[PDB]
Amino acid sequence: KIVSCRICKGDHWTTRCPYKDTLG
Ligand SMILES: [Zn+2]
Repeated sequence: KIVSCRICKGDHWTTRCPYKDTLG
């Protein structure tokens, strides 16, 4: 449908986000 990140809301899911440092 529509791809939207959950960390920066760019152009890529939350998995392929260039800032998935939210792993901890
Ligand atoms: Zn992102």
